[PDB]
Amino acid sequence: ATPCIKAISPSEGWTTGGATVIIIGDNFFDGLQVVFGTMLVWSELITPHAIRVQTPPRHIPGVVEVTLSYKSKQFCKGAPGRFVYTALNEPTIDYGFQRLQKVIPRHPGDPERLPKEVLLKRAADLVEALYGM
Amino acid sequence: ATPCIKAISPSEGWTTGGATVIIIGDNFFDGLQVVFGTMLVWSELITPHAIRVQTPPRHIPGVVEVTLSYKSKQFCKGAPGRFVYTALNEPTIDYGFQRLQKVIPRHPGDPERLPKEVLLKRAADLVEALYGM
Ligand SMILES: [Cl-]
Ligand SMILES: [Cl-]
Repeated sequence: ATPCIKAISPSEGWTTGGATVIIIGDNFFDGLQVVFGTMLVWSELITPHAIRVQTPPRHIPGVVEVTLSYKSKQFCKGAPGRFVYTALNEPTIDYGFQRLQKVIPRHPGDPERLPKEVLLKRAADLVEALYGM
Repeated sequence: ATPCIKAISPSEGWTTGGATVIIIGDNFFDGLQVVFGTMLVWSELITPHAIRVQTPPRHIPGVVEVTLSYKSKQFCKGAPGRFVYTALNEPTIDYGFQRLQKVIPRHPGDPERLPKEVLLKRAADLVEALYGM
C-alpha cells in the first residue's frame, strides 16, 4: 500500500518552475508531498492514482529524481520519477535567440530589443509560411 | 468494469490544438478510443488509470465533451471530460516553442521531440536564409 510513481507528465520544464505536472501511480492520498531532487512541494489529490503539482524552481538545470514524502518518510527512492529542468539561459539556447534577434523582421513601434516571446512568435510565423499546413 | 473518466488535465487549451492532455479514470485498456467532441484522437495507455492524448485543433473556441469508445460502444456520456478550447492571448515562450515543434523540418534520425536548442538553431537557419544580410 505504499505510494508508487508510474509516470510524470510533462517530464521537463524550465528552471524558473511553475509548470503544472501530473504524477500518475498508485496509493496516493491527501497530504502527500512531492520532492523534485531536493525541492519539496505539496500536491493536490485528483484520484488515488493521480496527483497534481506545480514544479518548484531549481537553481541549476539537469535531471532530478522525483520522490514522494509524507510525514518526512520518503517513498519511491528505489524507482523515482525522472524530470528534466532546462535553463532558458543555457548557452546554446541563448545563442539561438541572439541569432534570431539579428534577423527577425522589426515592425513599426517595436522596442530596440525584441522580447523572446516575440522572436519566437515571428520565427514561427515565418517557418509556418514555409512548412505549415 | 466500465471505462470511466474522473478528470482531465489540463482541462483547457488553445484552439490551435496539439496540447498533451492526461485523461484520468478507471478501467482503461489498450485499444480504448478517445473522442474530443466528434474527433477521434490517437491515444496511448499510460496505466489502467491514465491515458495520454494530443488535442486536435478546433477552429471555434468553446467546450467539448471528451468520451471514450470501444467497438463503437460509447462510454462516459453521462459524465464526460469537459475540455475548453480557448482563443489565443498574448504570445508566450512556451506557445512559441510548441508552434516550432510542429513545423520545424525533421531530419532522418531526429528524436520524436526536438530539443529547444535545436528548434531555435533550425528556426534561425531558416530565418537567416530569408533576412540574413
Ligand atoms: Cl514577421
Ligand atoms: Cl516543444
